[PDB]
This record gives sequence, structure tokens and C-alpha cells, in this order.
Amino acid sequence: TLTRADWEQRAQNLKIEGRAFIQGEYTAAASGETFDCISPVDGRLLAKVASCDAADAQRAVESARSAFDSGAWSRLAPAKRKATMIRFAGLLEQNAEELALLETLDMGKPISDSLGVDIPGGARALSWSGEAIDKLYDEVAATPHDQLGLVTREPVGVVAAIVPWNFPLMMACWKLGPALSTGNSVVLKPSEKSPLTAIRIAQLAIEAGIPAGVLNVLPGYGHTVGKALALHMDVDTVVFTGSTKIAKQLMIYAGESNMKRVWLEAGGKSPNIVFADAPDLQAAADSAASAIAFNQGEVCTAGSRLLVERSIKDRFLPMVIEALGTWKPGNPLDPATNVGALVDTQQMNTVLSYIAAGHTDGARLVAGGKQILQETGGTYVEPTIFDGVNNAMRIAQEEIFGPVLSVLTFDTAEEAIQIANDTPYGLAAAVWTANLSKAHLTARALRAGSVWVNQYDGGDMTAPFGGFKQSGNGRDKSLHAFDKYTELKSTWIKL
Amino acid sequence: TLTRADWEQRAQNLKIEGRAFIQGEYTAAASGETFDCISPVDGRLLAKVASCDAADAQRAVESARSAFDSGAWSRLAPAKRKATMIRFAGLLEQNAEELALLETLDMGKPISDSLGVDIPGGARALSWSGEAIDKLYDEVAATPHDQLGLVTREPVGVVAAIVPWNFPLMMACWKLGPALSTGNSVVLKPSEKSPLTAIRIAQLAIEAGIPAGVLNVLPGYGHTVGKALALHMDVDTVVFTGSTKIAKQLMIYAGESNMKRVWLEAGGKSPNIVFADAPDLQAAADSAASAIAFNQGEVCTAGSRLLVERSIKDRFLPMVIEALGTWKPGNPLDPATNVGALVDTQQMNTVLSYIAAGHTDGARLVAGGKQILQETGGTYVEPTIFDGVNNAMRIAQEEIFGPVLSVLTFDTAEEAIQIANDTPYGLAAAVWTANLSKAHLTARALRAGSVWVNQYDGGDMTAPFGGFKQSGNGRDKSLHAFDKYTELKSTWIKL
Amino acid sequence: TLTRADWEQRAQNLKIEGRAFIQGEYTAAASGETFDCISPVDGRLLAKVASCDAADAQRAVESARSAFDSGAWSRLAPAKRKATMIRFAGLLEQNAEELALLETLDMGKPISDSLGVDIPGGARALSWSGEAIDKLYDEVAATPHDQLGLVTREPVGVVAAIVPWNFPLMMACWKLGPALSTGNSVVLKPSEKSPLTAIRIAQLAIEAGIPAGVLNVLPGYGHTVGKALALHMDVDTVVFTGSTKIAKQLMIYAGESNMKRVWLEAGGKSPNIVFADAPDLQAAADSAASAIAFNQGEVCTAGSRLLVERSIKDRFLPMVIEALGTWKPGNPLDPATNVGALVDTQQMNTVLSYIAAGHTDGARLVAGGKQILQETGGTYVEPTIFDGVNNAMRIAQEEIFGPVLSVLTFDTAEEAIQIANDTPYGLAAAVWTANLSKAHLTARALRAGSVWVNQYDGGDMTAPFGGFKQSGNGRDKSLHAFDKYTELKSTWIKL
Amino acid sequence: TLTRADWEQRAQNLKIEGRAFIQGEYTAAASGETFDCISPVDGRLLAKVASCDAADAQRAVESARSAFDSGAWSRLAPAKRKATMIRFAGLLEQNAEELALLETLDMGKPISDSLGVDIPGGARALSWSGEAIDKLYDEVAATPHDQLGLVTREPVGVVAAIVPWNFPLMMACWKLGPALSTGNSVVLKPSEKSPLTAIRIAQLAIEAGIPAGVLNVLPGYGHTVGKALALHMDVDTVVFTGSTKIAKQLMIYAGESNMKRVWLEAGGKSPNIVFADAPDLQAAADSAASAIAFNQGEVCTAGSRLLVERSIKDRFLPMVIEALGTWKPGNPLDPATNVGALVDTQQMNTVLSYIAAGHTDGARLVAGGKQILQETGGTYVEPTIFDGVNNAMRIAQEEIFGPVLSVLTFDTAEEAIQIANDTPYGLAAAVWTANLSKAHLTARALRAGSVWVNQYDGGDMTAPFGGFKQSGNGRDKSLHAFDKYTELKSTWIKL
Ligand SMILES: NC(=O)c1ccc[n+]([C@@H]2O[C@H](COP(=O)([O-])OP(=O)(O)OC[C@H]3O[C@@H](n4cnc5c(N)ncnc54)[C@H](O)[C@@H]3O)[C@@H](O)[C@H]2O)c1
Repeated sequence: TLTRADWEQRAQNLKIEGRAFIQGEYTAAASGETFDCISPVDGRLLAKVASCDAADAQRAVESARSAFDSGAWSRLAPAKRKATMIRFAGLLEQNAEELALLETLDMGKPISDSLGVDIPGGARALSWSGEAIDKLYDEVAATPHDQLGLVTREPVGVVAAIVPWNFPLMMACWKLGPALSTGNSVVLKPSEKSPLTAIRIAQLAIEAGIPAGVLNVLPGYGHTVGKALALHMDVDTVVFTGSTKIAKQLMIYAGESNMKRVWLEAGGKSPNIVFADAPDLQAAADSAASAIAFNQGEVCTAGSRLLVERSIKDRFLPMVIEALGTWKPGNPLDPATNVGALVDTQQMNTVLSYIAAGHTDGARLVAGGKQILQETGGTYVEPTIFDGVNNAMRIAQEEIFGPVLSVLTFDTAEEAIQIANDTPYGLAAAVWTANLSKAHLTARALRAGSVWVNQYDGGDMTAPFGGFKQSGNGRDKSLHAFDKYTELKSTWIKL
Repeated sequence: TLTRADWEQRAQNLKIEGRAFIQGEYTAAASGETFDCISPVDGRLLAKVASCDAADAQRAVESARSAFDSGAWSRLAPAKRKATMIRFAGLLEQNAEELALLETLDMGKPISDSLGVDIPGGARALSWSGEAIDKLYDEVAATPHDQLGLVTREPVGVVAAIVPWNFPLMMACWKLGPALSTGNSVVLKPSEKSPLTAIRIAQLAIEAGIPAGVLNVLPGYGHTVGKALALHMDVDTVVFTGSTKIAKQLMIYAGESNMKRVWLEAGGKSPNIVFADAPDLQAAADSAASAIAFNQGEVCTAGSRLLVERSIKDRFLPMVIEALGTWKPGNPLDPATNVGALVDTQQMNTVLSYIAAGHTDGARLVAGGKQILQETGGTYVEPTIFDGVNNAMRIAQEEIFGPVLSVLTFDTAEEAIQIANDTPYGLAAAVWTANLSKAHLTARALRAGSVWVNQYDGGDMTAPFGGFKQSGNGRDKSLHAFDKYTELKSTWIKL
Repeated sequence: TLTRADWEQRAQNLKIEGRAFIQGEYTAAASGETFDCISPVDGRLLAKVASCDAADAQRAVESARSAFDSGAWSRLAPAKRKATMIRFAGLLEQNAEELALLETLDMGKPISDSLGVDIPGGARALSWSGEAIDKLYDEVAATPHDQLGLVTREPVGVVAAIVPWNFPLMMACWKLGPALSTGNSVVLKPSEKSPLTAIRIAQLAIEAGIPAGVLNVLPGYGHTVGKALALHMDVDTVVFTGSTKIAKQLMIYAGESNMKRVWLEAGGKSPNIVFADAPDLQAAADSAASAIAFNQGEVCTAGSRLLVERSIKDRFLPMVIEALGTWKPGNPLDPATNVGALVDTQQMNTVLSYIAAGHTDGARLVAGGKQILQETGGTYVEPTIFDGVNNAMRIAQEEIFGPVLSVLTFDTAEEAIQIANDTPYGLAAAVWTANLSKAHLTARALRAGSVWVNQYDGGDMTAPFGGFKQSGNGRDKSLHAFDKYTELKSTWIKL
Repeated sequence: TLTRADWEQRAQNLKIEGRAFIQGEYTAAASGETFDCISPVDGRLLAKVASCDAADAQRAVESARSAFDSGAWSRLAPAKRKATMIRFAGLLEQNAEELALLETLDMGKPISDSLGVDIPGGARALSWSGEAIDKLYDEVAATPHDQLGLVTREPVGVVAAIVPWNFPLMMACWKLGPALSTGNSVVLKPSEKSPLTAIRIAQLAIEAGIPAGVLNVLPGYGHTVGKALALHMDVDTVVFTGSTKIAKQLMIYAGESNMKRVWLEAGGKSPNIVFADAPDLQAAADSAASAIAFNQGEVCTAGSRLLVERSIKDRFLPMVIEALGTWKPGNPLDPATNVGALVDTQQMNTVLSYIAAGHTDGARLVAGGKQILQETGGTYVEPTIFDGVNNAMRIAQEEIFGPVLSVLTFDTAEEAIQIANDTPYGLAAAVWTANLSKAHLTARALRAGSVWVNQYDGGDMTAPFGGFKQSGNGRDKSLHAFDKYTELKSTWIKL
């Protein structure tokens, strides 16, 4: 087990690749332009990263298209694609320490989280998806004797994947797993706030046996190369994870261009409903704190609204405060740290402004509330709780994407459901109760893509993940994720 | 069997409903405005139809939402929804003669087609979908012993369905069958060129037991009430059948509003590939003619590009010409008629302009090419064939939506495939060959949602139907149609 | 609603068919022999029924085989088979009053049960199965590009169905629905204790459009014609519902003959577990009584072992006694009657012998325990309860097939599960508890084909039904029932 | 690449384990008795192998049952069972040279086949099955609002697997893959003619992480320990691969004991149908020879009946003779050898007696026909062809299980199908034709579990494998194999 000093030495000794990757080779952007990749750990310069634009999108898509048409990957035997995807996952694990360190330096999450959650999670999405390839069957319809009706799935062709900065490698892998497994070529566009691991795994893909052109990586800004990919007339599908605002703009881009398929994973304001008859209130308290403090609250499914049955509120809230007190910001390179830096100054100022809005709209600060560790040259905020929140308050309605918890009360299950569903979002929700009927009926009534019962942040690769309403469309993970990267064909044969 | 005189008597004796339908009652538009519904068979006034706008969209959506929330239909037992949908289908059949007559008068297709194809096809979509409801199973994941992982589907809520004029009732039913079967409320917006059957079946739905508010019908223009539904902030999903141009606009509307799900069935320029080793050339010739002449060529999957192997071209083209000669425009109310009127003057001018374009771009007219029966006051054009067509010509690239055939030649299977896929569209295609390998390998290479082998216009309710590329996204018919009207939920329960 | 006098008039006015049915015609047995069909309601002669033997089995199998080979039904379009099966179900309903009367007279169940449960249940099995036919899809494997791998299902051919007397029509339909829907020819052998409804519906099948030879019916004894079918070298599959003893004998017959597939639905000793935290004790008490008294306890899944948590036992047992008191034997032709006659004298003696065994082995009689209504000439026994039962006692280990309840106690969930699973059987079980974890974990631990939670006798046509262990193999109802009547084929095509 | 001399040295240097394996340890049989394991390569003594009997079956099943009930494997997380199964497969590959050598020495197949087909094939069944575990989903029925209907699968408990000698390790793995993956305990009973690899992999299972008691191995005779397992009252399921005669006896044993589930893979007499319009006659000739000579014709799906369209017979048969001449018996330890020894003297004498019967019944010997290489001390027979065979001849009806081909002619497709289906068997069949319709219609009409088109011996792990009629019931490989090792449960929960 590596120490803080070990990680600090390794961080200093990294040579960091900043180039784009197109047709099997690292490359500068056509313009030669770069942007500074700055670490939120302490503000050090990590790398000058290629700043791609429309011209680079064009070259990457031409490369993607040529590779798809060659059939080198798209017509490779399923069992062979499986083997390659599993080797790809294996190379992530083999290079786990470097990749984890890049993630931590790039966007500030604790090294123990990068190493323990992100890298294994990314690898698992690649290998599980790979494992599934030849376990999938298409269909033969019930037809008259002189007909053979086949209903099959084929890869769409060229896929653009635009991903965010909060789980850079893992979110990339949630897309790459099913998209590559089904045989598509993918152009990956990582967040400008976290380009490094995406850039690095482009090389690993080649080493695993992914052909040149099949996985191209274009670092750069959303409003330049991201937009260019979404408007491209020869991209078949764009998959996206990010804000609801940008997600909507992608639907507009598709409409303005070639009617490409658009699949979105967007914001959340997930309600964590704790009933008086929860089987384990301490577990509910620990989980409620973890739900908002894990990864600095920079989680789409953060349990940012805590709904507590009023009769246990006075006992439960102090339990949640004490649990939250164990989540402490610190040096992300220290293995003992469980809360890291926020991704940058821009994000931190947004979070601080929402904390200010909590005060303004009349909520009661009961824990945290301040920026800390300023002397480090990094960006850190205390996990924060507001009590006495009404669901119409800004901190109840709007996604904060920091470790800021809103606490609301209710007195009936029906009110809990009404409050929980009172949102434009619908990514996740949780219910804590020992009652059989109340558990299933409440879960059934919540309009959310994931509903966790007597736990938070549940599910694994077998569980589809995605939004109701403005939290998105379509699902990541599970076999259902494959459907975003394929087209149905009905082949009706007269005999 | 009814005679022409019988159908003319019946046409005269219809009382035709023109009002919108909201919350279980026929109603004027809020503005009181109407538009004239004129028959293309000769020009008579059928009815003054309510011209709905945004205010009516709002009232209909409020009705739909309230109905959905009440659970009267959305939480009705699956077996009971099945019985209702089957009764709904049964009422279409019970009233087939009236509905077919309305269809024929409304948009000009032959009465024998309305009676023999449209009404049975529509009824079948409703009954088959109903039958399927309790044959569908959701999923239980493989999880650790202390977890129960449920993956289920739930109705999205409020669905707007916007449909075209070429198969008014049948297309409405393709949407209504699965949308209603899954438990949604639906707001149906029929084409302003063909509002009458949708208006009529609103009452039949009530009679079958569909609760008030669950199926609302808003006749009116695309740019008024259609647009209002697509921009509405409380519509969860819009499903669409129509032009690629408008389909794209709907993606923009969704992005501008509430990120509603958008499912599109759009245009086509389907290739009909006849190899020299086709098993039955006469069958191929008969189907090639039917593929362009049926429903006046106003068919999304019309075989508008006939690709013929050069070595049989001289023999096959005269066969296609002779077969096309049996398709003759005539009085739509005559049961002997197999080709009806074009939907309106605007449509006839478009077809005539494309025939002119055929000449201009250098193709050779070998059949038809002219308006006929002007004395009737109706709009009729001869089924038309151009030979010597290059795929770059306008008549080869652009959807005409009239009975105009382009004939192209090829020398190799590779060439046929390249030409076939050389289109922004991808709705359907056909292959004619007696060879096992060539049939399957060519079918596999064609980028289209339906591929018919040794037949044209194949499939039934078991066959998903929809586009690759700019022909749309998602599928109508089959069980896959249901997925457009539901959301996946992952319920992970800690035990 | 018909009165007792009405049903008695109708009983007198029946003309009852007693012949076998082969190749579209009613027929005597080859030997000319008959057996007396006597009613347990009072002892009248209903009909002299053909007593078939091996010669008749041979002729029926030859008819079945020829019909199968002709394709009249086996290669009939799926949608047409669906329509026929639905018409078949519709004829059962059209003739419900006659069929229910035949059932009640034949084996003694109350007329209100025959009319309200048996005939609708049978019709439902036929129509639901029919509806499902064209909703089923076979499979296409993930293969290399030069391979097409089809995995399809085909009817086995000739199916023998051997059924019992407790639900004569409904059990026959549980087999016929999926066996006929998949395209097989079926030879049905009803119990010699209840031949009449099977004989009758043979004609209804013809009327619905089932071709001659596809459904043959051979009334007669198990050891003659039943055995002949099970040993027949040209029967592909036998499906069976009856005793575990005979079920085992069928496996031996298959091994002695042609290795035909054997699917068994056999005996049961189902445990009904009521925890102290059951949500509704009165509902639990009412269901516990119904579970043993319904259809005279002549139910494979009768809740014959009531397991009660010791801490509610003193409160719950009087509730069960009072609820059982509402179940009173009476004239089966009286519509007010909720408990009918036992099927014959042999059955009554068996029940009385087990009541004697209850006393001998040391249990405590707390309700019923005696034959009643001897003056009627019929066979009736009081619903009976023994308290203080140990699971090692004969009444706890052996299936009684009468209305005799054994009451056992437990202190822990672990104990309840151990007792519940302490049986050679495994057909059904029930759990009553308001606790989420306990309900799912206990249901998971129970080795039984059906587990009902907070209800008894649950499920519908969507729920597969069948045994663990010596309660049988394979499942009736649901789509899984179809798999007993088809064979998988892997067609791997090199392209 | 190892030479013949290398393999001869390795064979001499093996230390061979002969003991049974129970509860994590090698053990003598209770009696202390052994049988001589003799090599058909040259007659050398390989090992004295434990000769288990009823007492050993009892101890193994008690061990299996205790392990299943402990949940160490049966309740282990799916993802963890997957990982263990993949490591298990990995250890087969890691020890491939030893395992391949054991197989070759034990039952005589060429070392290049053992190394290239058997070991990789066995490993692949284990890992593919393992990979599938968490890709499988169970079901949630469509039910009323106050019901939750779960349809799930659970392991049956204790599985007996009885396997033959022709593919000892691979057939064992076809059973072990799905049986262990679903969580069962397995008692494996290898053929007394080939016990060695089964004995050896028992240790590898433990090293991979399979808990003690979960995989027990009992070498010994069929009529002692095999029979004891099939009659055991606490074995839930027996799966079998072997002769039809013994397969039938297992059905009888189940009936005599506890009604255990019985799944059989039995004999074959597979027809290889070559039409005049086969796309590649040379390929058909090569494959027809391989179909009968591979693994000494000791293959269940050996293409033992060659049906050739009469018009190509005179040209085709010499092609088949020339191809068959490339398959030459030789030293199984020589890597160049492509035909090995027959398993023993008993088998060889059976084969020679069938060759004698070919002469007697009037067939024409056109190739091979004699025992060879007698001086080696081993058992070898020339690949043999009889022409002018009629389907009623013994060599056409009966399974020979040696390299003996029967050649038949036909003149119509209909006759080809009649002849092909004229058998009590139905394991596999093949069709060679370039015609689309004839390929699919003929394949559809053949009553066989596998149908190969324009190839022989096709399919991989995605293709279910097993018999129609007396070739067995149920399927090995694919996801369908899992169903033999699990039970369906319907859990209906009232809410
Ligand atoms: N599974 C999920 O649903 C999921 C997971 C993690 C994070 N998120 C969401 O991500 C957001 C935080 O991430 P973010 O700040 O990177 O979001 P963002 O919307 O600002 O950007 C996401 C990605 O889109 C790109 N982008 C920005 N503008 C673009 C444009 N005009 N056209 C094309 N691409 C453009 C960015 O460069 C980045 O790669 C939150 O709203 C959070 O809820 C969702």
C-alpha cells in the first residue's frame, strides 16, 4: 500500500501525454493550439493539452468511418471482440496506479477513490460489456410457413461520446464498453477539465488489439470540438453525459444537422427518503452522509435532498451531522483522505454561491458552510447541511454539484412521494423502510431511473442507469446500454 | 359486395364529425376557428374541422395528465387493458365501412384499399398490441444474496402523436396500439389533410372503455397545434410520422423545451434490387410495379429506385412496364379502382415537377408521365417510369411521394449495394435472388430498417418497422414499439 | 342467476355424450366396452362411457400422427392458430352452463365453483395461450460474419395428455392451450372419474376450426388406455397431472418404450406460514380456511400444513376455526353451496382413514372430523382441523386430498423454513409477514414452484405453476408451458 | 511445437492420479478396490483407478448436499462465481499439455486433437458458462397494481453427471460449465474407459476456488456407481451423455427412486445431404470425409449416412474416397497423426462386426474395411466406406461409432428428407445447397437438434446441442443448457 510520500513522488515523476489521438497515432490539433491542464490539488501545471476544433472532428470522423467500413473491428468475430475488450480492461488494471494518479491530479478526487472505485469501475464496464457480446441473441419472428422473419441488431457506425469531468475514466468506459463491443467506431471527447485519462487509454486500446481508427480521442472545449461532433453530418449517434442545459443543445444540434440519434445522461436532484420504520437508522445516517460527501458531492445521483419522516427528524439529523463529520477534505494524494478538491475555481464559486443562496432563501445552516484549505493553492469546501428546507427553495430545486445537503420533512408517504417527484429531474431516488408494501409501492411511485431501497448508490453492471424526464434518455450499464449503439433490422424472406 | 353506386349513396348520406375531442367530449377549438376539409375525389366540402392551436394543446395535455395521474387507465390491470384494446379494435371493424369511406373521401385512396388494407391494418395494430400486454415480462438481475434487483418498465405519462395523411387511420393505430397498451395518455394530432378518421375513432375509444382524457384528438395545422404539442413542457414523449424536414424540427423543439423523448418515422427512397437469378421474374416485375403504384406512390417505403442487374435489364424492363399498365387511376369510390387520386393539387404539382426534373436531368421516359382525368375536378397522375437513371439525378436522390419509378442498372452485387446505400434515407430495401449466400449477405449489407427478400412490402405486426439514418429512429409494430412509450427503472433492494 | 331448481331441471334435461372421439368423430371403443359414469351428488347414472384400451390408443395416435404430418394445423400460420384457439375458448364460454353442470355432476364440486372458476379458468388457458403464439420470438446467435446461427422451436409432434378428476376441464385446458398453440396433435385421456367435459369439448374444438385428428379424446382407465399412451412408440411427449405414484410410473414407461419426453405435475403438501407480524390476521385466517376447504380440499396446492408462529397461535387458531365454519358441505346443484361432495366413496374412506390417523398419531381435533349428509346418498365430509401436529406425523407427511388441516407451530423463521421444506413435495407454499426482508428471504428459502406472499392461491396465466422435487417437473401456465411441447433446433448456415 | 519423441518422453514421465475425489481430497473407494486403466495406444498400464460403488455414491452425495446447503458456492455472488469459473477454465489451459496427454493415453485420440480441440473446447465451455452467469435475467410478470409477480430460477441442488469416453474432458465440461455456474454441487462419474482427466481436474477445481464438496469425482463402472447415483434418493437431477440404451435405463431409475430430473444426450445416425447444386463440391467432399473420420468416427454427430443426389453421385463419391484417404490411423503420440486408436478391443470388435454386417446385408465396400497396425499392441481400424446402401440395412439404421460411412442416393428433395428422417435418432443433420429456399425449407423439415448448412460440425458455445426423439432431451451449450440445472419459482406478492 503506497503512502502519501509515495504518491507525491510518483506525481512528480509522471510524464503526461497531452496530444489528441487519431488513426492509431497521437497528434497535435490541426491549429497547433493547446490549453493548460491545471491540477486542483495545488494548481500545478500538468500538461499542455491539444485544443481540437472542427477540423480535427472532421479528420477523426473520416478515420472512424473508414475503420468502420473496413470491417477490421465492425465485422470481427464476436468471440474475438470479447477477447479484445477483456484485454483492454486488463490493461486498465495493469496500469491502474498511473491512471488513478492522472485522475486525481486532473480533477482532484482522493487517490484512494481513484484507485479503489474509478479505475476498477472503468475496467469492469469494459470487460463486462465484452463478456456480454456473444451472450446476446437477436430474434426470429413467428411467421407463416413460407416466410422467415429475422429481427437483428447492427452497429450504427460512427459514435461520438461526450463525457464530463466528475468520473472521467469511468464515464468514458460506460460509453466505450457497449459502443466498442457492438462494433462501432467511437470518437471520444473528454471534458476540458479532465482530458488526461482519456488521452492515455487511447494507447492502451491499440495495445489491447483495437484497430487504428476505431477509437479516436479529441481533447478540447465543448463549444468547439464537442459542438463540431454533435453537428457532424457523418456521425450516426452522439452519447452524452453532462448538464441538462448542454444535453438539450445536443438535441437541437442533431435537428440542425443529420437527425443523428441522441442519448443523454444529465443532471439530478435525487431524493433520499427515510421513513420512521427504517430497519437501521445508523445505516441510513451513514449512507445519507456518504450520499452527499462522496466525490465532493460531484455525483449526478448525489442524495442532495434528504426527506425525513418528521417523527424521527430530531433524532436522525444529529446522526447525519455526526456521520458527515467523518468526511473531511484533505490532500487528494494522501491515501487517508476521503474528500478531495473541487474540480476548479469556477465550480467552487458556484458551490459557494449556492451555499449563499441557502442562507438567502431562509434555510438553516447546521453543518459546514465554508471554503477551506486556501493556503494549499487548491479548491476545497466543507461538506454542508441546510435544515428547514422547503422544496421550492433554490437549493432544493437546482443541482449544486457540491457537498451541499438539503433536509426536508414529511408526515405521510403520499407527501414524501409528492415532494420527491416535485422536480424536473428523475435520475435516482432512495427509500428506507422495513415494511414490505410501503417499500414496493413507494419505489413504484417514484419517477426515477434508479430506486434504491434500504441502501444508497446501489446496483452494479447488471443495473441500467439513467434518467426520467430532464435527467436524460436511455440507459448506461446492463445489456440495455447496447441498444444505444445499434439499429434494428427486419429481414423478411419469402421461401 | 358494395357497388360504386352503393358507395356514392353512402358518401352522400354520411354525417361527418369535425370537432376536436377532449376529456370525453367533442368540442370546438378555443378560438372557434375551423378549416375546410375538402375531398380530392371531386372537391366537395366534407366538414368544417376545428382548427386547434396552443390553447387547445394546453387543455388536452392537462386532461391527459389528470387522466394519467388518476390511474383509471395507467394503473388498470394488464388483462383489463388488453380486453379494452381488443374491444377498441373490434369497434373499428364493426364500423369499417364508415371509416373506410371517410378515409377515401378525406385523402383520395381507392375504397377497396381503405376497406381491405387500412381499416384491417389499423384494427390489427390495436388488437395485436392489446394481446401482447400481459405476454411481456420485465427483468430480475443476477445479484448477491442480500440484494433483489428489479428492472421494470413504466409508462412515460403523456404522449403526443403526430401523424401524416397517406395512411391516416393505420398510422394513428401504429402509435395508439402500443402507447395506449402501455398505459399512457395520448394526444393525437392528425394531418390537416386527413383529420376525419382520427376524429371519428375518438368516440369509438370511449365506447370500448378507454377512460375520458386518455385519448384526446386535436385536428389542426402542423405549425400551430402540432408545434404547440412538440414544445409543451408537460408532454413526456412525442412520436412522429411524416417528412424528414419536420422530423428534424421536432428534435429542435424538444431541445428548446423540456428534453422530451422524440421518436421519428420519416422519409424514404427505398431500393428494390433485382438480380438476374431472381427465382420468379414475373413475380419480381409484378411487385416492382405494385411497389411504386400502390396508394398512388404515396408510401414511405415505395420501391422508388429499381436496381436491375444489367444482364436481365432488357428482358425485365418491358415486364415492369406491362405490369405497371394494370395500375390505372380512377374514381376512388369505384371498388374496381386500384389507383386513386393524389391528396391535393399541391401534391400533384410536386409530382409533375419531379417528372419534369426527370426529363431535365437526362433520364428516359418509358411509361406514363402525365396528369389525367382533369375533367373530374380531381387530381390524378399516370404511374410513371424513367429508365437510364443515374443515382446522382434528382429523381434518384429525392423522395417524390408519387407514382414515379427510377430504373438504375448494376453489374455486380457490390455495385448494387453501393448504389442502394447511397442515400440519406434508410427505411426499406428489397433483394431478389435465388442464391442463399447472396440473399443473406446482401440483406446484411443494406442499411435499412426493413429488408425484404424475394418479395416487397413484407412483414406483419411481428416485424419492427422504422428507419436507419434520416429515415428516423425507433420502430413501429412488434414488441419493440412498446419501448418508445415506457421508461426503464432499476429498483435495487437491500435485504 | 339460476336457482337450485333451475340447475336441477337442467341436470335432468341434459343429453350426455359418452363416446370417445377420434379423427373428427365420436366413436365407441374398439371392444364396444363401456364403464358407468356415476354422479357423486346422489348416485344417478350420467352415461355409459367408452372404455378405451391399447387398440384405441393406437388408432388415436395414428390419427394424430397423420394430422400432424399433413400440416393442416402444425403448419397453419401463427395468426390463424391464434384466432382458432381464441374461438375455441369462446365456445367454452358460450357453452359454460352446460360444461359447468357436466363438471358438477361428474365429480361433485359446487355448481357456483364450476361456473365461476373452472370454466372461465379453462377458457382463459386456451385464449391466453392462443394470444401468445405470435408474441413469441426464437433466437439468432452472435456468430462470425460468414455464419448465420438460428435457434428455433418446433412442435414435438404427437402429445399424450393424461389428467385428473379434481379440476377436469381446467387441467385439460392447461395442457391443451400450449400444446395445441404450438401446433401439436394431442391425444387427451381424462380421468375415469371425470370423463364428461373432455368428451364434450372434443366437438367444440372441431367447431372452432381445429382440424380432424388434431385433438382426439380417449376416456377409459389409467391402467389400460393411459398406460398404452405412455408406452406408445410413436408418442413424442406425455404430459401428466395426477399422483406422484403414477407420475413415477410414467418415467418408467418412457424408459421402457421410446424415451418420450415426460412432464409431471404431481402431489403436494403445501405449507402456509403465518408470522406474528402478518399485516392482516383476519385475511390470513380467512385464506387459511379457504386454502383447505375450497374444492373439498381436493386441490394439489391445498394449504394442508398451517405453520403458525407460537406467539400468535392462541389468538390465530380460533380465527381459523371460525372462518372454516363458514365452509359447509351441501347440495352441489345449489348455487349457495360452497363445499360439495367428495368424488366417490373410495375418496371419502381415504379422508376418514386419515382423520383416524390424526387421532392415532396424537394430534388434537379442534374442528369437524366426521362424515355428514349420509341420507343424500352422496359423499360429504366436514372440513376438519387438527392442532398440536408434529411434522413427523402421517397427516403432516402424507397428502390427504380432503379438507383436513394440520396445524404446526414454530418460534423462529429458520424453524418455519426447516419444517416447510421437510417434505418430499414442493408444489406451493405461502408466507404471511409485513416485513420486507423476511418476506423475500423466506420466499427465497422455500423449495416450492409457487410461493405466495400475504395471500394464498395467487398467480394468473402469467405465473408458471409446477413442482420442485417429487411434486413434478416442468411448468403449466405462462410462456414457459410452451417449452414442454417444442424442441430446440440449431440451424448453423455457412454463407 | 512438441515432437513425437517429446510426447513419448512426457508420457513416460507422467505420474498419474487414480483416486476418487470427495470433499476436497483424493480418496480410495470404500472397498479399496481398483480397476486397471489400460492405454489403447499400445496396451500399457496407466494407473490403478478407484472402483467406486454405492457406498462411495452415498458419501459423495452427502458431501455434495452439505456443501450446497452451506451456501459456500450456491449463495456466492454471481460475479464471484463467474470469476472462479474463468480461473477454472484458465487452469485447464495452463495444464493443457498434461491434460491432453492424459486424454490421448487414456482413450487413444491423436495428441494434436486432444491439444487443439478437446482441452480448449473444455476450457471454453467452463469460461463461456462462467461469463454468462451475470448476463442472465429472470422475469417480472405483468400483474395488477397490488401484485408483484416474480419468476426466478434457483439451482436444483445436487447434480449427478454421467459422461462417456469419446470426449472425456470436453463432455464433462459441457455439464460442469452450466451446472457449477448456476450454483449446484456436482458428482461427476466419468466413463470407466476414460477416468483420468476427470480425476485430474478435481484438484484444479479446488485450486480455482471451487469449495470442497461442490465437485466430487467418482471413477468406476456404470452398473455400480453410475447406477447408484441414478437411483440415489437425494440426487435432484442426473445429466447423461452416452448410449440410447443406458439413457432409457436412467428414466427407469428415476421412476424407481425419487422422480429426479433426467436429461439425456444419446446416440445419433446423422444424415449428411449433398445436393447437386452444392456451392462447393470439394468442400462437401472434404467435410463428408472429416465427418466420419474425425476422432475415429467416435462422434455422436458423425455424418455416418451420406445422402447424395443421384446426378452427382458418380462424380462425388470418388472425391469422398480421395478425401478419406488423407485420414490415416497412426501413433496417437505423433503430432502428425490425424486418426488415432479406437478406445479398446471391445469397441474395435463391434466396429469390425458392423463392417461384416455391411457385406452381409449387401452393401458394396469401396474403401478401407480392415483392422490395421496390429503389431503396435493397439486397436486401429481403417476409415471405411460402403456404397449402394439402402436405409433399411443395419449399417444404415444402427449407430456404429467407428469410422464407417454409408452412402445412399436420392433424386428429389422430398425423398432426401424422408430418408434422412427415417431413424429413431435425431441428433444432427446437414444440407448442402446454394439455393435459398431449398436450404431453409429442407433444414426446417429435418427432425434433428442441429442442422448444418453448407458445412459440417458447425456451431460454437452459442449453439444449443442435443437430440430429437431417441437422441435425447434437453440441450448442452448456449444459455439453454443452464435450464437443466435450475428450477422455476413463481413468487406472487400481494401489496
Ligand atoms: N450518469 C449521469 O447522468 C451523469 C454522470 C456524471 C455527471 N453528470 C452531469 O454532468 C454535469 C457536470 O459535468 P460538466 O460540467 O462537464 O457538464 P457540461 O454539460 O458542462 O459538459 C459535459 C461535456 O459536454 C461538453 N460540452 C460543453 N458544451 C458543449 C457544447 N456546446 N456542445 C457539445 N459538447 C459540449 C463538455 O466539454 C464536456 O465534455 C452535471 O450536470 C452532472 O449531473 C451526469
